[PDB]
Amino acid sequence: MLKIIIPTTMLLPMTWMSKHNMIWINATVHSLLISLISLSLLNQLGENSLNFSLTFFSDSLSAPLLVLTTWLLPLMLMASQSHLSKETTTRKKLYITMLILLQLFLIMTFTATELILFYILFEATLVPTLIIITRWGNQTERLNAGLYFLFYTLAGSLPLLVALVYIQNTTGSLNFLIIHYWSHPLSNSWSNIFMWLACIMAFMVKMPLYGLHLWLPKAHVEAPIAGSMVLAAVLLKLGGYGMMRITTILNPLTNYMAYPFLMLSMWGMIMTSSICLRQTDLKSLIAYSSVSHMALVIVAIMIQTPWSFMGATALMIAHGLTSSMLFCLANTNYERVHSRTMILARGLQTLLPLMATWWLVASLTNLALPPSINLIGELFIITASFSWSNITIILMGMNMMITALYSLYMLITTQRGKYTHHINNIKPSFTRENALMALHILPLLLLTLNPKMILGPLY
Amino acid sequence: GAHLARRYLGDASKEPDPLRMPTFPPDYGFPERKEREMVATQQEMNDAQLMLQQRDYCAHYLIQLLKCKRDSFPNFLACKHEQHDWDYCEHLDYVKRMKEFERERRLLQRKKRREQREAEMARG
Amino acid sequence: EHGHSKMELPDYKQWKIEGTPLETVQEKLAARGLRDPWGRNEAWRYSGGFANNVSFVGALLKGFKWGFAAFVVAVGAEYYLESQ
Amino acid sequence: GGVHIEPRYRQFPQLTRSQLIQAEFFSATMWFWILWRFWHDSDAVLGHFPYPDPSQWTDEELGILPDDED
Amino acid sequence: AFSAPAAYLTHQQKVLRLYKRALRHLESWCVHRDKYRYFACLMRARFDEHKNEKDMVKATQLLRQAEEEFWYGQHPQPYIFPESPGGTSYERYECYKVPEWCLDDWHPSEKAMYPDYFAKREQWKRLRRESWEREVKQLQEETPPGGPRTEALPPARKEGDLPPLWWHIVTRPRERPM
Amino acid sequence: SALLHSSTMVVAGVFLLIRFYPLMETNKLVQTMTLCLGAITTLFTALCAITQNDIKKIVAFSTSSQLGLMMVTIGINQPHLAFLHICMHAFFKAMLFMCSGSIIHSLNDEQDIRKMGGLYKAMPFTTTALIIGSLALTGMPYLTGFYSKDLIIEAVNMSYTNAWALLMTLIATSLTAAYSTRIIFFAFLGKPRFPPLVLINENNPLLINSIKRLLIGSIFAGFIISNNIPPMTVPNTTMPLYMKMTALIVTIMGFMLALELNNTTYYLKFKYPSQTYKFSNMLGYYPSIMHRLPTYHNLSMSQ
Amino acid sequence: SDAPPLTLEAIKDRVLYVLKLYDKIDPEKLSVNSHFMKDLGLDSLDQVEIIMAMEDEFGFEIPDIDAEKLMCPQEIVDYIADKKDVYE
Amino acid sequence: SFPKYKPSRLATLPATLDPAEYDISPETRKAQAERLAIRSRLKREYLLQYNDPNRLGVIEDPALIRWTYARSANIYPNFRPTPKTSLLGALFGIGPLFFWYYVFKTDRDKKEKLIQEGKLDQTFNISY
Amino acid sequence: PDSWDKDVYPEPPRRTPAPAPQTSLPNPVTYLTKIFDLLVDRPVTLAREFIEQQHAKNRYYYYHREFRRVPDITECEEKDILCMFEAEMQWRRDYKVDQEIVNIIQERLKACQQREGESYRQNCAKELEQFTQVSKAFQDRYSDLGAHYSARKCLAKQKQRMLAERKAAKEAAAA
Amino acid sequence: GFVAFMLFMFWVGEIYPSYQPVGPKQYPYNDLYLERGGDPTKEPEPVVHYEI
Ligand SMILES: CCCCCCCCCCCCCCCCCC(=O)OC[C@H](COP(=O)([O-])OCC(O)COP(=O)([O-])OC[C@@H](COC(=O)CCCCCCCCCCCCCCCCC)OC(=O)CCCCCCCCCCCCCCCCC)OC(=O)CCCCCCCCCCCCCCCCC
Ligand SMILES: CCCCCCCCCCCCCCCCC[C@@H](O)O[C@H](CO[C@H](O)CCCCCCCCCCCCCCC)COP(=O)(O)OCC[N+](C)(C)C
Ligand SMILES: CCCCCCCC/C=C\CCCCCCCC(=O)O[C@H](COC(=O)CCCCCCC/C=C/CCCCCCCC)COP(=O)(O)OCCN
Ligand SMILES: CCCCCCCCCCCC(=O)SCCNC(=O)CCNC(=O)[C@H](O)C(C)(C)COP(=O)(O)O
Repeated sequence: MLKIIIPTTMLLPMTWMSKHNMIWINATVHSLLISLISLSLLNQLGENSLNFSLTFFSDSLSAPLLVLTTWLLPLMLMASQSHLSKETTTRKKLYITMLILLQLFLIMTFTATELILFYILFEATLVPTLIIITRWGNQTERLNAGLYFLFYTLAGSLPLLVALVYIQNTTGSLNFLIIHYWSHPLSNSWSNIFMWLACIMAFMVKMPLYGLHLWLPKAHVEAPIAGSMVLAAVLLKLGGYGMMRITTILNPLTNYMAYPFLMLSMWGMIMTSSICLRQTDLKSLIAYSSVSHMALVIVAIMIQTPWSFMGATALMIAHGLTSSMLFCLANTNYERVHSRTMILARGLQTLLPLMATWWLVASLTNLALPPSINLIGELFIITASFSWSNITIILMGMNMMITALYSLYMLITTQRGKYTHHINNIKPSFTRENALMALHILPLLLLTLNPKMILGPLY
Repeated sequence: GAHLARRYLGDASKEPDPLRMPTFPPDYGFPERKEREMVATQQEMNDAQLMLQQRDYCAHYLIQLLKCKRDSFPNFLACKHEQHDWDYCEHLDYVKRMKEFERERRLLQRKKRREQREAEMARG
Repeated sequence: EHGHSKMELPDYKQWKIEGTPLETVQEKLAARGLRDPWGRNEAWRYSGGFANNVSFVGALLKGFKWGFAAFVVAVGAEYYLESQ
Repeated sequence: GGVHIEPRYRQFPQLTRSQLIQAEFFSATMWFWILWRFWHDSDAVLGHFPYPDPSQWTDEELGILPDDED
Repeated sequence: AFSAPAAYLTHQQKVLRLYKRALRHLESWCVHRDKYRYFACLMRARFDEHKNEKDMVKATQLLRQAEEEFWYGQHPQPYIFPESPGGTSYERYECYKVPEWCLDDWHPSEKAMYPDYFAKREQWKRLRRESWEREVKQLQEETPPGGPRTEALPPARKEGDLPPLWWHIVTRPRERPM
Repeated sequence: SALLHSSTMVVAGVFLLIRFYPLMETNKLVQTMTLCLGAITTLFTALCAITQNDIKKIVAFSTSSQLGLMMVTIGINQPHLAFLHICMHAFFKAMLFMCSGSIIHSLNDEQDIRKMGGLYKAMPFTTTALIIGSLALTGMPYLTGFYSKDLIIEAVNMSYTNAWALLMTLIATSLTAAYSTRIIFFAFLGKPRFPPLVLINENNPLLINSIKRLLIGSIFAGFIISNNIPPMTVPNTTMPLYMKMTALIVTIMGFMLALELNNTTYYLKFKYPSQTYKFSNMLGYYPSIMHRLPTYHNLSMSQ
Repeated sequence: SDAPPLTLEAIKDRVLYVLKLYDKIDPEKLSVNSHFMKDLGLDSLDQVEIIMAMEDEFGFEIPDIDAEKLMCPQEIVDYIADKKDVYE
Repeated sequence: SFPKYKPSRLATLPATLDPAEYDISPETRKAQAERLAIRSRLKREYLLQYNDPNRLGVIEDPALIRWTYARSANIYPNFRPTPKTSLLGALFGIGPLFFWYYVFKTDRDKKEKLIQEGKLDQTFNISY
Repeated sequence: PDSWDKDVYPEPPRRTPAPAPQTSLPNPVTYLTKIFDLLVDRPVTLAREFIEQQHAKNRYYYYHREFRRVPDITECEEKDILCMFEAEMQWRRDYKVDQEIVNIIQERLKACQQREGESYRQNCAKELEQFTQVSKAFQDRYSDLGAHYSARKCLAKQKQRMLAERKAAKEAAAA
Repeated sequence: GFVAFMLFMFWVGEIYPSYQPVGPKQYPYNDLYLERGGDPTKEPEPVVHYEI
């Protein structure tokens, strides 16, 4: 596993020793090479796992997330290249350092053979994200946003730590393999109920759950474009990975305890999809769409069936790519208009046709058009939930309809109609932005050719 | 249909219900009670794999119509005699079904009249 | 290649209410003391090739005569051929 | 791909003889087809097999005894 | 559309508008030309009976029962011209209308073709640059104090002057750009 | 509108029920629901059609009525006949849309029939093509619509179905004849009503060839396909004489009734419309209420 | 489309044609600049009917606010040219 | 007389059927005049900013900023706990959750009872 | 074709009729298939022959991996991790094999349904019964383990089912 | 009113259907017992079809 970790660490001295006008080129080239190296982890087995050492192991749940994490960094650099032009070299290097530290923390988090190491890195991801949000954000609300994004997380994660050490005092180990092989049923007791809650809520706050989703619109709207991408694409999936890893020790208490969270997610996907219909903000709309999709992923994980796990894995990967692309498109609009309001810049298909094509493809893949992997995950989760209970289909159909409605609403409001007359500073799209959208969208349509690569360890 | 009018605006007991027909034993009318005949056996009618609803007593003419349609293919108007034969066989089947309907109706009317006569005799 | 042939407008004195249902409208309007000031403007709709109309059944029977002639010719040929 | 025809301004538009002859030919063809099919196959509209009258069937063929045997 | 609106509609304007609407909807009801002509002269005769009416209270009582009568018999599916705000081609070509300033963002290789057009465009830009500086002072001196009361713009009064705020009225894309 | 929303895409749902006919035939409740849905759809859409002024709207409502008839055919457990109707309707409805588009283009993008008058002589090829298409749609013996629609009517009459469904199917056939003759009368027969500058022109080989290919189709395809496909269902060989002609007599009765009702528009008499006309013209008021009451009550809540 | 590119002369010709078919107007006394209210003694209703005639002749509809202030054939021609973007 | 048109929320009163416009008073005329004056002042400001050749970028609109700020960031500071607000929040935020919980719990209880008794006929049910 | 076993994927003898031309009119199908053969099948066959001889010029082989049998979860001590690991791996391999067996039976069923045409309800009862039995066995083995399934959970389910079976048999005998 | 009348009339038509003066269709081999479901090892009750 060190063949990926060491180059990521070496990205820092190279960035700090690079010439004042060659930081972006070096960082992009070497990040792309690191992603190419990380592609080798996709060769998994139907047997246990890829146990590299006592500290790091891989899995077909970990490998797609690792590949996405490595692939996201060059796109983040390419999108940050624009608005950091008037920045001093030291501060640009600091921004790249924050991105590299975030990538290293995520890489070490996703392997993490042990639960306390997983917790340490899972919280270590907080600091670079907080600094990025609160230092390179534009508005005055960023500070407030940062506070929310911090404390919510800790409010869920400090109990988890307690539970974790408690488990190591009883079981004797926190290794994932030993935990799986020596798992014992949880007696239906109040102590076990609160242990379940402590183990679960830390990851449910990061998805986020419908009741605990308030920090996400603030953090997404206020963060810079790279922060928004890393929040929507990878950081939301940490909670799903944690629940998938930790639900093994919670059986059979999950059957009773899952009802409140299942109700919250099944109604919150409808609520947030309806919220998306009446939104004056593009970033807020994309954030609420992310909330709805992760509510569906929460339902999938809670149902705890093989089809649920496969669909959840596919949906996390697909949503990461799609949400990052949508945020990039909105940022390209904002860098021209400087307002970030949907209704102001209109009729953009007439002025930027290729960007309109990118918008159409992104909206189609967010709308879960088959045979995209978005649709594969959606359909697998829906089938598993139907097997769970036949009345879920009503809520899922409502969610699908509202999702299509608000996706096409966002596309039509910005791309179609008549252009705003007084807005005259809309320059032709650059090669950088078009390449960014192409690099976002091509992996999705390539992955729809080989879905089993992102269907998880239960395939 | 006129039978619908007679059943829905008249009384129910005079005319049959198509769901439960027949409600009387076959040889209740006459005792010889000949059996319906079949030409196509199981094997060749399965081999021609006609359809489940097409496997009736008129199957043989359908077999020959299909044989014509397969043999003289480009001349799709060559074999018209067999279409007429199959139509005639289905016509005979439908006529027999109508005769069965009328026979059941007349038996029901006769039973009602016999019951009324018995009731009148008891009353007197 | 476009239609640049310098088309000239017809004579305005050509259009007369006479011979059209606009006359009948004028006669009914005179019985109450009224007159139409735009009667001649709409006369061209009844003047040229638009003067002669066709009925619904006539429209349905667009090619019945030729079809019937061909039908009888073909029937005669078939009758004279099969009788051999 | 057609020929040059100029607007008319309140007169009947110019007619090409080709379109008139084609339309008349197709209408005549349709009517000839209808008449030919009616002559050769008149039974698809009028019906070939007579509809039997249930009231004309005697009680002997229908299995009816004179109300005293059974 | 082109002319500026007024603060209110006078009585005669309302009467003329109702006459227009009633005639259009009667034409929609009466498909054929002779029938429409007959009923249109009848409606005009019914209109002109109260032409010389002088009581303004009675005049307001009139035209109001008339609007109610029109609303009762208003032909729920009236004929609309194709390019009118209800027509089937109202904004068909609005997607082909591109702003003039987009030409400033063209590549020099694109401007290499059509050189005469861009020369004339440069002349237009020079004219606009001078005329706007004249127009600002013209409008500032001509405007009443406290702000305008009607959104009507004055014409040019000098020799080399141009009408104030002319650029975006003259340089409309087209009615059918493509 | 001619390719997607008239003949190919819209039949897809019907085609879906044709794909699962082994399972549809083993359930009686779903069959009854399909039959009732088809009957109400065809009746309502024909009722809306008989009073429209946009030609494209009339043809679209005709398409919806035909889809309802296909659903009725599926509901009476006759899927192959529904497929045959799909195939014939493709031809003649596509041609009808071609003719409507030709009329629209020749009249400077004018779609209202109130502004098109005498086109029987002004444009003869479109006239004859649309006449042939209308005769195929209403059902003329031995045309392409005959081999499908006549069998549909016979099967519906000869089956253990709803009385209401049969009644609505017959009324829908009469209304089909009604809107066909409405289009003919208000687009081809009267005096011209378009703007004075005449730009009528058909002499383009593309339009003529495209229309004439579908003309040959709508004339001969029904016969050739019906006589070339193998038999897949038992026929209604013996049938009452009066009920054998019911589809016909309904068609002519609708023809004459709508023709007589249209001929009174020439009279110099005017009256305000009734409630039935208003209900039929505004599409049963369904698009109004259902596009204002739910959406608002949704969107408001969403905020 | 295949619509000939109408010109100012054609527009003026059609406007004068429609006005000359208006029998309330003596054709030999009308002119391009002839006023409607005073030079021709026409009512306001007559002016609106002329607006109907122009609308039905040219196939597009003039808004009431613009139409009610059109009193000469020349300015009607100019308005229609401005609407239709006529070069010459 | 004719049947009366009854306005509704989703089908408002026609402009020409209002009782208000027919009642004209000098005060109403002054109100209309000053409304047109405000509209014309705004239009003049916008057109002066719009026709400027030196102008680049977007003409910032205070009304749009006010609209977005009032819709998003002015809600909670102006919020007040009220019986209407408390009741509506409790209903719309709790009732759906408990309703759906009751529905799903009842459905799964029936399913569990049926599978316990064995009369569920789960043949060919292999993927879940 | 020798590429697959005929016993694992059985097929009927595939009897086909003989052409019986009742008319002298020449059908378009035979001429069309002859011209198709000449214009398509021959060049494809020649290209395949070239490719096959090129493959024959370079021949190499690969082998199907064989796995030894290992003590299963029943012969494992309560906390001895090595034997539990081996038993779990063996159980997962057996699970995959059973999945493939069910796949094979389903393929048989689908091929039957398509092949027998209009008489599939009667001519494919054997495959239906085979799939019913195999599905019943597979469902008894793995129906309700859920995610995080293990050999221990499967063994516990089997023990519960066999305890129920033993109790039912005892009650029936003692009824 | 239109929708409610439609629903009520469809229910009424379901309660009073339309059919023909014919008996049930007759199928030869024990109502096609062997080729509809199969199960040949049970020998069902034979059915005799009337000749008329
Ligand atoms: C068993 C024996 C078999 C033989 C049976 C007898 C033989 C035939 C006898 C004739 C029977 C009637 C035929 C004439 C139809 C009427 C035509 C007519 O005069 O229209 C002008 C006239 C008014 O015209 P207007 O307003 O002055 O328009 C001005 C211009 O003319 C505007 O004109 P435009 O230029 O705009 O367009 C003209 C257009 C515009 O005209 C229209 O507005 C059409 C609207 C009415 C005609 C539609 C009749 C179809 C009825 C379907 C009903 C389905 C159930 C609905 C249930 C609703 C529940 C509330 O008219 C047309 O295009 C032609 C109209 C259609 C006639 C051709 C086909 C109809 C015959 C088939 C009907 C039944 C026979 C079935 C055949 C099989 C044998 C079983 O229409 C009527 O007065 C309506 C008469 C009948 C309507 C019945 C519905 C009334 C419902 C009231 C409430 C009832 C209580 C419900 C309680 C619910 C509480 C829960
Ligand atoms: C804010 C947005 C959402 C945030 C996250 C919300 C999700 C967390 C909700 C936790 C789920 C429920 C907690 C406990 C569930 C146990 C089941 C219990 O509720 O049912 C009955 C329990 O009865 C009563 O519920 C007893 C508890 C009553 C006191 C709890 C407070 C109830 C409402 C408080 C909700 C506030 C949550 C947020 C706190 C800040 C069953 O009766 P009994 O058989 O005897 O108990 C079985 C359990 N045993 C065997 C261990 C004994
Ligand atoms: C996003 C913000 C939400 C915050 C998360 C809140 C949920 C977490 C649950 C609250 C904290 C509990 C931590 C428990 C740590 C696990 C250890 C454990 O479970 O062991 C139990 C310990 O169980 C407890 O002590 C629980 C006591 C809880 C004290 C603090 C309560 C905090 C508030 C609880 C109310 C909220 C409950 C639902 C919260 C859901 C989130 C909103 C057994 O103790 P022993 O004595 O060693 O066993 C021997 C006897 N059988
Ligand atoms: C199908 C829809 C039905 C519609 C029904 C409509 C009802 C029709 C009946 C209308 C009733 C009236 O006349 S309402 C009568 C209202 N009262 C007056 O009109 C008095 C003074 N009239 C004017 O001043 C006008 O402007 C005038 C002199 C006409 C022109 O002036 P010009 O010199 O500047 O052209």
